[PDB]
Amino acid sequence: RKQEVPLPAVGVAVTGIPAIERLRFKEVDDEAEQTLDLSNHAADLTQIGDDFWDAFNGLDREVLIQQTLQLLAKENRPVGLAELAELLPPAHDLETFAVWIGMAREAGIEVIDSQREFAELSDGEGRRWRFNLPTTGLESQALMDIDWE
Amino acid sequence: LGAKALLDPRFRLEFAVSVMDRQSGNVIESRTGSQGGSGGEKEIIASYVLTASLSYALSPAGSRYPLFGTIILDEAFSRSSHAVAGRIIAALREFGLHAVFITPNKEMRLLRDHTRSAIVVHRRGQNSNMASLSWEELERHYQRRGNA
Amino acid sequence: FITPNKEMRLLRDHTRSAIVVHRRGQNSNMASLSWEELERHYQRRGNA
Amino acid sequence: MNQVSGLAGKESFILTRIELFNWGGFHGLHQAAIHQDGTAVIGPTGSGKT
Amino acid sequence: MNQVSGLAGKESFILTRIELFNWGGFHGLHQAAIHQDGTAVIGPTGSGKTTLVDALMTLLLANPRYNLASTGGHESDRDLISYVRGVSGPGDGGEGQSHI
Repeated sequence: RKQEVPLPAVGVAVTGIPAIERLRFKEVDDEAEQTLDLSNHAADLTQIGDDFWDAFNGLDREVLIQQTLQLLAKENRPVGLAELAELLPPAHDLETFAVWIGMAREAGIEVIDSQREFAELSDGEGRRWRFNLPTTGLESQALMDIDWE
Repeated sequence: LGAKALLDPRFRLEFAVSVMDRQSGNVIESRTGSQGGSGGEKEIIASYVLTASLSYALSPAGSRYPLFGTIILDEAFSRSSHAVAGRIIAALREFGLHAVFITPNKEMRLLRDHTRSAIVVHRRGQNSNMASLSWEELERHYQRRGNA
Repeated sequence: FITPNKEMRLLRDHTRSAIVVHRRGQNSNMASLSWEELERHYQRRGNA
Repeated sequence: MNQVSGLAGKESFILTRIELFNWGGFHGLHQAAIHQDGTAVIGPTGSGKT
Repeated sequence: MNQVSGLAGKESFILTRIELFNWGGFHGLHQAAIHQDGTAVIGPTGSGKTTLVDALMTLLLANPRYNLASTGGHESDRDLISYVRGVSGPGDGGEGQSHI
């Protein structure tokens, strides 16, 4: 295969004219020594914003279930929303209130929202407040029968 | 995007924003600074932009107020910072838009701070059902001579 | 496991440990943590 | 914070109340008290909020 | 909740470590360890988390569906080149929108 064959030389480019000007050279004269780095890049761990930490403190509905079910077993009677407010004044206040309404709707015992009953509650740093609530029957058997997945 | 530019009048021209100083007309901000990952920072400026959209669209020509007063937001702030959402509500204050907000049982302390009522909804199987609630700040005192 | 900002609570409730990643300029840094170590860091944030 | 909503109404058509009757899963009549100082609507996944 | 540790460790290999340097949205040398019995990773939305997930997947395929955590199940704005160079064009948005 490597045998040459008699074929014409067409497009015969001359090339690589050996002119001394074509000489350039290695120039390590640029004797740099680039950055070595192995530092352990730990940093401040807490800077991240607030709502992140609010979720870091988000309410747990299961412990709230424990509290409310114990409260309703103790009461052994239907309990309206304001009554719950004074019975166990929550810190995650309207959170527990919305969850309580969801319970009453999940629990079946009568739920009504056509009236205004009020309760005053203090938050996690004591700063106190007032609320406006409907009445509804929260009771031990109802919530106990229902599960709170 | 070429087809969008050629056919869509909106694409014919980009849209920008800048924060001015009322007292001199000077420029302070002209572009975003955090636009990637899954976070966001633009929301304070974009809040006032969206308020402009709705207030102008709801306002008669040159009226200081939008004649239609109410705005709604589904999922409202389940994706926005506390301060960002407060600024959103404040921007709605600038044109007085009575703002309504929704959330999937989240955004607690923010909604407490900036609104005064909520309507609780729950679904027992096929049935959904409402309730009405509100929270009033104490006129007597938050707590006398303490943090408020 | 991976999670957005929300819903970490159950992870605390249902996992041994956590790593955390930072956003700091166009630069991020990590941290290997235990849950209560994270709570103590949050307490240090609150106190300072 | 909420003042310009109280001023509103006198300025523009603001919304404070809602009712339903057999809409979606809302069987019977259901009602909602939106406040003149802003309101929220809170519910879990697939509650009827949307 | 957390206590199904039984089968782990014995039969299979279990991922508890990472070593990093000048990767993706990170810079300089970093390290970490996973808890052998379950772990989570937390941080601000847009806290390099997706990129750190990529850092694993790059060792475990020919070609990953890059940036997949932040970009769900499709071709993404970020690739090996960007992570290697630290490019964050779409992110900064107003600094140089390449920030190499």
